[PDB]
Amino acid sequence: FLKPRLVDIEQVSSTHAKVTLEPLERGFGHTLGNALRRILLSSMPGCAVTEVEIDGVLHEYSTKEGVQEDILEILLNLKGLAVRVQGKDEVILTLNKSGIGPVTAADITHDGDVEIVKPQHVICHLTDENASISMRIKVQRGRGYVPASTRRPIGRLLVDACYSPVERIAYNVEAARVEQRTDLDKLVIEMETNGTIDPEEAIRRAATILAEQLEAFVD
Amino acid sequence: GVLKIVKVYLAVKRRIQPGDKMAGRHGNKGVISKINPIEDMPYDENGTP
Repeated sequence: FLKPRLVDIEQVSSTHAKVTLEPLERGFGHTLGNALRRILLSSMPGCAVTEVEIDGVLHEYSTKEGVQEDILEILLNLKGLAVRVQGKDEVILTLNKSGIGPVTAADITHDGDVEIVKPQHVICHLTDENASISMRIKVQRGRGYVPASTRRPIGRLLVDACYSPVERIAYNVEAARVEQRTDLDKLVIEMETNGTIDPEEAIRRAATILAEQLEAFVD
Repeated sequence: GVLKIVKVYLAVKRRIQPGDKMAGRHGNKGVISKINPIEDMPYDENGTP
Protein backbone atom coordinates (compact mmCIF):
# COMPACT_ATOMS: atom_id res chain seq x y z
CA PHE A 1 0.00 0.00 0.00
CA LEU A 2 0.86 3.74 0.08
CA LYS A 3 0.80 6.42 2.77
CA PRO A 4 -0.55 9.98 2.40
CA ARG A 5 1.67 12.70 3.85
CA LEU A 6 1.16 16.43 4.31
CA VAL A 7 3.37 17.47 1.40
CA ASP A 8 2.54 21.14 0.77
CA ILE A 9 0.69 23.95 2.54
CA GLU A 10 0.25 27.22 0.64
CA GLN A 11 -1.71 30.30 1.67
CA VAL A 12 -3.25 32.42 -1.08
CA SER A 13 -4.43 35.10 1.36
CA SER A 14 -4.64 35.65 5.11
CA THR A 15 -7.88 33.65 5.43
CA HIS A 16 -7.77 30.44 3.39
CA ALA A 17 -5.00 28.07 2.33
CA LYS A 18 -4.64 24.93 0.20
CA VAL A 19 -3.21 21.86 1.92
CA THR A 20 -1.95 18.93 -0.13
CA LEU A 21 -1.76 15.17 0.51
CA GLU A 22 0.20 13.73 -2.39
CA PRO A 23 0.21 9.89 -2.44
CA LEU A 24 -3.21 8.23 -2.25
CA GLU A 25 -4.49 4.99 -3.83
CA ARG A 26 -7.63 5.15 -6.13
CA GLY A 27 -10.88 5.67 -4.19
CA PHE A 28 -9.24 6.80 -0.98
CA GLY A 29 -8.73 10.29 -2.37
CA HIS A 30 -12.52 10.58 -2.47
CA THR A 31 -13.09 8.98 0.95
CA LEU A 32 -10.65 11.08 2.98
CA GLY A 33 -11.70 14.10 0.92
CA ASN A 34 -15.18 13.82 2.43
CA ALA A 35 -14.34 12.51 5.90
CA LEU A 36 -11.86 15.35 6.54
CA ARG A 37 -14.49 17.84 5.36
CA ARG A 38 -17.43 16.56 7.40
CA ILE A 39 -15.19 16.40 10.48
CA LEU A 40 -13.72 19.85 9.79
CA LEU A 41 -17.02 21.67 9.32
CA SER A 42 -18.67 20.36 12.51
CA SER A 43 -16.08 20.17 15.31
CA MET A 44 -13.13 22.56 15.65
CA PRO A 45 -11.88 24.52 18.68
CA GLY A 46 -12.72 28.17 18.14
CA CYS A 47 -13.13 31.25 20.32
CA ALA A 48 -16.05 33.67 20.17
CA VAL A 49 -17.51 36.33 22.45
CA THR A 50 -20.19 35.09 24.83
CA GLU A 51 -21.00 37.83 27.36
CA VAL A 52 -20.83 41.59 26.74
CA GLU A 53 -21.40 44.05 29.59
CA ILE A 54 -21.60 47.74 28.71
CA ASP A 55 -21.16 50.38 31.40
CA GLY A 56 -24.48 52.19 31.29
CA VAL A 57 -27.14 50.24 29.38
CA LEU A 58 -29.33 47.70 31.17
CA HIS A 59 -30.86 45.50 28.46
CA GLU A 60 -30.38 44.91 24.75
CA TYR A 61 -33.31 46.94 23.41
CA SER A 62 -32.11 50.32 24.74
CA THR A 63 -30.54 53.05 22.64
CA LYS A 64 -27.40 54.79 23.88
CA GLU A 65 -26.88 58.49 23.24
CA GLY A 66 -23.92 59.37 21.04
CA VAL A 67 -23.78 55.98 19.27
CA GLN A 68 -25.17 55.60 15.76
CA GLU A 69 -25.75 51.85 16.14
CA ASP A 70 -28.53 50.36 18.22
CA ILE A 71 -27.25 48.23 21.09
CA LEU A 72 -28.62 45.17 19.29
CA GLU A 73 -26.49 46.14 16.29
CA ILE A 74 -23.43 46.48 18.53
CA LEU A 75 -24.06 42.99 19.90
CA LEU A 76 -24.49 41.54 16.41
CA ASN A 77 -21.27 43.22 15.25
CA LEU A 78 -19.46 41.84 18.30
CA LYS A 79 -20.69 38.30 17.67
CA GLY A 80 -18.68 38.25 14.45
CA LEU A 81 -15.46 39.36 16.14
CA ALA A 82 -12.56 37.06 15.24
CA VAL A 83 -10.10 36.69 18.12
CA ARG A 84 -7.82 33.90 19.32
CA VAL A 85 -6.48 33.17 22.81
CA GLN A 86 -3.34 31.18 23.59
CA GLY A 87 -3.23 29.84 27.13
CA LYS A 88 -6.40 30.44 29.16
CA ASP A 89 -9.80 29.06 28.18
CA GLU A 90 -11.57 32.16 29.53
CA VAL A 91 -10.59 35.81 29.19
CA ILE A 92 -12.09 39.27 29.71
CA LEU A 93 -11.58 41.97 27.07
CA THR A 94 -11.94 45.66 27.93
CA LEU A 95 -12.79 48.27 25.29
CA ASN A 96 -12.40 51.98 26.03
CA LYS A 97 -12.95 54.67 23.40
CA SER A 98 -13.93 58.33 23.38
CA GLY A 99 -14.50 61.12 20.89
CA ILE A 100 -16.14 61.27 17.49
CA GLY A 101 -15.04 58.53 15.11
CA PRO A 102 -15.67 54.84 14.49
CA VAL A 103 -14.40 52.31 17.01
CA THR A 104 -12.56 49.23 15.79
CA ALA A 105 -11.34 45.93 17.20
CA ALA A 106 -7.83 47.40 17.37
CA ASP A 107 -9.03 49.84 20.05
CA ILE A 108 -9.38 46.93 22.50
CA THR A 109 -6.55 46.79 25.01
CA HIS A 110 -4.46 43.70 24.30
CA ASP A 111 -3.16 41.33 26.96
CA GLY A 112 -0.15 39.06 26.52
CA ASP A 113 -2.16 36.22 24.99
CA VAL A 114 -5.33 37.60 23.38
CA GLU A 115 -4.57 39.11 19.97
CA ILE A 116 -7.06 40.17 17.31
CA VAL A 117 -6.53 38.92 13.77
CA LYS A 118 -8.68 41.55 11.96
CA PRO A 119 -8.03 45.01 13.45
CA GLN A 120 -10.30 46.65 10.85
CA HIS A 121 -13.55 45.14 12.18
CA VAL A 122 -15.81 48.08 13.04
CA ILE A 123 -17.93 47.68 16.18
CA CYS A 124 -19.77 50.99 16.57
CA HIS A 125 -19.59 54.60 15.40
CA LEU A 126 -19.26 57.50 17.84
CA THR A 127 -21.05 60.63 16.62
CA ASP A 128 -21.23 63.15 19.47
CA GLU A 129 -18.00 64.91 20.39
CA ASN A 130 -18.46 64.14 24.11
CA ALA A 131 -19.68 60.54 23.93
CA SER A 132 -17.97 57.53 25.47
CA ILE A 133 -18.38 53.77 25.73
CA SER A 134 -16.76 51.12 27.93
CA MET A 135 -17.60 47.44 27.59
CA ARG A 136 -16.31 44.19 29.06
CA ILE A 137 -16.14 41.26 26.63
CA LYS A 138 -15.93 37.66 27.84
CA VAL A 139 -14.21 35.42 25.28
CA GLN A 140 -13.95 31.65 25.71
CA ARG A 141 -13.24 28.52 23.69
CA GLY A 142 -15.87 26.08 22.51
CA ARG A 143 -17.02 23.62 19.88
CA GLY A 144 -19.93 24.04 17.51
CA TYR A 145 -22.77 26.54 17.74
CA VAL A 146 -24.11 27.11 21.27
CA PRO A 147 -27.25 29.31 21.40
CA ALA A 148 -27.55 31.77 24.26
CA SER A 149 -30.94 30.40 25.34
CA THR A 150 -29.69 26.87 26.05
CA ARG A 151 -26.85 28.28 28.20
CA ARG A 152 -27.40 36.97 36.83
CA PRO A 153 -27.14 40.79 37.13
CA ILE A 154 -29.42 42.77 34.84
CA GLY A 155 -26.51 44.75 33.41
CA ARG A 156 -24.86 41.78 31.67
CA LEU A 157 -25.98 41.01 28.13
CA LEU A 158 -25.98 37.57 26.49
CA VAL A 159 -24.83 36.96 22.91
CA ASP A 160 -25.03 33.65 21.09
CA ALA A 161 -21.61 32.10 20.54
CA CYS A 162 -20.61 30.31 17.32
CA TYR A 163 -17.23 28.65 17.85
CA SER A 164 -16.41 27.63 14.28
CA PRO A 165 -13.19 29.01 12.75
CA VAL A 166 -13.91 27.31 9.39
CA GLU A 167 -16.63 28.58 7.04
CA ARG A 168 -16.29 26.97 3.60
CA ILE A 169 -14.37 23.72 3.03
CA ALA A 170 -13.88 22.43 -0.51
CA TYR A 171 -11.82 19.54 -1.85
CA ASN A 172 -10.87 18.05 -5.19
CA VAL A 173 -8.99 15.00 -6.45
CA GLU A 174 -6.37 15.41 -9.17
CA ALA A 175 -4.35 12.57 -10.67
CA ALA A 176 -0.82 12.48 -9.30
CA ARG A 177 2.29 12.70 -11.46
CA VAL A 178 4.32 9.82 -10.03
CA GLU A 179 7.12 8.87 -12.43
CA GLN A 180 6.38 5.13 -12.32
CA ARG A 181 2.88 4.59 -10.89
CA THR A 182 -0.72 4.98 -12.03
CA ASP A 183 -4.12 5.61 -10.42
CA LEU A 184 -2.32 7.57 -7.68
CA ASP A 185 -4.33 10.63 -6.67
CA LYS A 186 -3.25 13.77 -4.82
CA LEU A 187 -5.77 15.68 -2.73
CA VAL A 188 -6.15 19.44 -2.30
CA ILE A 189 -8.36 20.97 0.40
CA GLU A 190 -9.38 24.63 0.55
CA MET A 191 -10.35 25.98 3.98
CA GLU A 192 -11.92 29.45 4.18
CA THR A 193 -11.12 30.06 7.84
CA ASN A 194 -11.91 33.17 9.86
CA GLY A 195 -8.18 33.60 10.49
CA THR A 196 -7.81 32.01 13.93
CA ILE A 197 -6.77 28.39 13.26
CA ASP A 198 -3.71 27.34 11.28
CA PRO A 199 -4.30 24.98 8.33
CA GLU A 200 -1.82 22.21 9.18
CA GLU A 201 -2.92 21.94 12.81
CA ALA A 202 -6.54 22.07 11.67
CA ILE A 203 -5.96 19.03 9.44
CA ARG A 204 -4.08 17.30 12.26
CA ARG A 205 -6.94 17.82 14.72
CA ALA A 206 -9.59 16.79 12.19
CA ALA A 207 -7.61 13.59 11.63
CA THR A 208 -6.99 12.84 15.32
CA ILE A 209 -10.76 13.02 15.78
CA LEU A 210 -11.13 10.31 13.13
CA ALA A 211 -8.33 8.22 14.65
CA GLU A 212 -10.13 8.29 18.01
CA GLN A 213 -13.57 7.58 16.51
CA LEU A 214 -12.40 4.61 14.43
CA GLU A 215 -10.78 2.90 17.43
CA ALA A 216 -14.31 2.03 18.59
CA PHE A 217 -14.93 -0.82 16.14
CA VAL A 218 -11.37 -2.09 15.74
CA ASP A 219 -8.70 -3.85 17.77
CA GLY B 1 -63.56 51.02 40.41
CA VAL B 2 -59.80 50.72 39.77
CA LEU B 3 -57.11 52.38 41.88
CA LYS B 4 -53.95 51.94 39.79
CA ILE B 5 -53.18 49.95 36.65
CA VAL B 6 -49.65 48.87 35.73
CA LYS B 7 -48.48 47.82 32.27
CA VAL B 8 -45.40 45.60 31.87
CA TYR B 9 -43.86 45.01 28.44
CA LEU B 10 -42.09 41.79 27.49
CA ALA B 11 -39.79 41.53 24.46
CA VAL B 12 -39.39 37.92 23.38
CA LYS B 13 -36.97 37.07 20.57
CA ARG B 14 -38.59 34.25 18.62
CA ARG B 15 -36.15 32.17 16.58
CA ILE B 16 -36.88 29.85 13.66
CA GLN B 17 -38.16 26.38 14.46
CA PRO B 18 -39.42 23.21 12.75
CA GLY B 19 -43.10 24.02 12.25
CA ASP B 20 -42.84 27.75 11.59
CA LYS B 21 -44.45 28.69 8.29
CA MET B 22 -42.29 30.03 5.47
CA ALA B 23 -43.64 31.23 2.14
CA GLY B 24 -42.18 32.73 -1.00
CA ARG B 25 -43.61 35.61 -2.98
CA HIS B 26 -44.97 33.59 -5.92
CA GLY B 27 -47.50 31.56 -3.93
CA ASN B 28 -45.32 28.71 -2.65
CA LYS B 29 -45.69 27.93 1.05
CA GLY B 30 -44.67 25.20 3.46
CA VAL B 31 -43.47 24.54 7.00
CA ILE B 32 -39.86 23.80 7.90
CA SER B 33 -39.28 20.09 8.49
CA LYS B 34 -35.69 19.82 9.75
CA ILE B 35 -32.83 22.14 10.67
CA ASN B 36 -30.08 20.14 8.99
CA PRO B 37 -26.45 20.56 10.07
CA ILE B 38 -24.33 22.61 7.70
CA GLU B 39 -22.21 19.67 6.53
CA ASP B 40 -25.21 17.53 5.54
CA MET B 41 -26.39 20.11 3.00
CA PRO B 42 -25.59 19.67 -0.70
CA TYR B 43 -22.80 21.82 -2.06
CA ASP B 44 -21.74 22.93 -5.53
CA GLU B 45 -18.25 22.30 -6.86
CA ASN B 46 -16.66 25.39 -5.31
CA GLY B 47 -17.75 24.30 -1.82
CA THR B 48 -20.56 26.70 -0.92
CA PRO B 49 -23.45 24.77 0.68
